Formats: sequence, structure tokens, C-alpha cells
Amino acid sequence: GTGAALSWQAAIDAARQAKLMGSA
Amino acid sequence: ADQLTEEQIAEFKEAFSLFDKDGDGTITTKELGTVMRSLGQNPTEAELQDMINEVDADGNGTIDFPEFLTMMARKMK
Ligand SMILES: [Ca+2]
Ligand SMILES: [Ca+2]
Repeated sequence: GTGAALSWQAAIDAARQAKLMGSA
Repeated sequence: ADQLTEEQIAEFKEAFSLFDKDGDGTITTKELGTVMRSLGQNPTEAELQDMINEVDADGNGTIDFPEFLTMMARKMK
């Protein structure tokens, strides 16, 4: 069923998390 | 997040820029897949490949600036 939107949002949230931390 | 604003547009661009690793102006399954894996999250590059194959407007297998800005504004307050 659903899961596509969650995957998109989850990636964005994690992506920004790394951005804020400045890791890698 | 339902109401549009400066932040919103800038937000889409930022997120977009992050995904477009190759920096070709578009996002690809491999590009995102890599970001999803590097982050340590569901590396199901298969799920995405299938999802992108659907939302892909041109059917090029890539997500353009508008699509991302849209599919992201679907819900989430
Ligand atoms: Ca691309
Ligand atoms: Ca497209």
C-alpha cells in the first residue's frame, strides 16, 4: 500500500540531519 | 506546511541539491539510493527504482525539480 511518501520524507529528514551536523 | 512560503521553495531547492549528487540538474535512483544508504536507512534501492519509475514524468527514470517540490508538498501538515 503506502510507503513511498514515508521513504521520501524519511530520506529528507535524515539528509538534513547530516547537513546540520556537518558530518562527512 | 500546507501554506507556501519562502522557506518552502528554498527547502525544495536545498533537498534537491542534496540528492543530485552528479549535479546534472536531476535526481536518479542511484543518486538517491546512495544518499539513502550512506545515511544508514532502508537501502531498498529497489523500492525507489519502482517508485521513481512511476512518478517519472518523462519516463527518463529521474525526478525533476517540480516533481520533488510537489510529491513533497502532498501531506505533512
Ligand atoms: Ca541525475
Ligand atoms: Ca522526469
